[PDB]
Amino acid sequence: TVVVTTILES
Amino acid sequence: RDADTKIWNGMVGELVYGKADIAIAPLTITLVREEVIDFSKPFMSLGIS
Amino acid sequence: RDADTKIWNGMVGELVYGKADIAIAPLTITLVREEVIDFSKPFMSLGIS
Ligand SMILES: NS(=O)(=O)c1cc2c(cc1Cl)N[C@H]([C@H]1C[C@H]3C=C[C@@H]1C3)NS2(=O)=O
Repeated sequence: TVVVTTILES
Repeated sequence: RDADTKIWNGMVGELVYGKADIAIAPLTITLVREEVIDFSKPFMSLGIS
Repeated sequence: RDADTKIWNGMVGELVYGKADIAIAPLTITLVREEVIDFSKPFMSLGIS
């Protein structure tokens, strides 16, 4: 279980 | 990085503060980010157009 | 990598076996090279042509 942070950019 | 309070905010600030383990995201590699977190070799080549 | 003697030749071999402190050179960042030595971020971009 790894937390993958990301942003919503198309 | 904030000028007034010297704290990182954003996905990088989340990575420094331990909330997030990795950032597989469209994040540009720069010098100030490289000082505080470690990047892989870049996966996408982009430029001003 | 040499054929079954597992010896790096060339500039990479000079890095692995202690001959050279650094390789400021047109050396391609490849996976098999990455396992043995260290690469900085790519100073130039290219393609097989
Ligand atoms: N146009 S080019 O191939 O001469 C070229 C290619 C590249 C340059 C700079 C130039 Cl001038 N810098 C980048 C660098 C900026 C950050 C992202 C990748 C490294 C660190 N590498 S690259 O994308 O390989």
